[PDB]
Amino acid sequence: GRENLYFQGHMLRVRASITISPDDLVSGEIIAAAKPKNSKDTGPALDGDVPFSQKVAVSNYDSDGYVGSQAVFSDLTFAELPQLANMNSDAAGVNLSLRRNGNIVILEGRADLTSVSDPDADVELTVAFPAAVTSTNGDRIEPEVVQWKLKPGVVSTMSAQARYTDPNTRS
Repeated sequence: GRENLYFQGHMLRVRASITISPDDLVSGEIIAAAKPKNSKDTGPALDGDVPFSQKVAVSNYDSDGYVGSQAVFSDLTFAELPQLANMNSDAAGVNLSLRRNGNIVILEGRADLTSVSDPDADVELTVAFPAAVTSTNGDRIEPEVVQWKLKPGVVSTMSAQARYTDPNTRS
């Protein structure tokens, strides 16, 4: 009992790719993958016992020689996103905040991973929406799909604004 059990990642991949529908319905997948290093690990696990765990399948990720965990969620709603983000944050160390501005949604996020111990860390966010982006601060591939490359050592802010029909239809 009690061995030197602390492992840095070193070339870890975090890819969050989520797709949100204007129906206030959100779905997607968050992959946090790290290199094994020790045989006890089949995939460093996400800690996310959320109230909607039935709507998010967190499972072990084993691909590319990376082992980690992935959270694959579907049929979630706008309110569930912050709570979802909690689990994500356990392996991310970043902050995400979504808010509605009338009937358009603003997504605010900041990733400060300056203090990361690994230069080969790659944190990547991809948001796909079958709507249309009004304003974003990141790299839009499509007018409805935006991606952010969060790099270690540096700080990056991520913002995405798009129009999505509010369930209450407020403003």
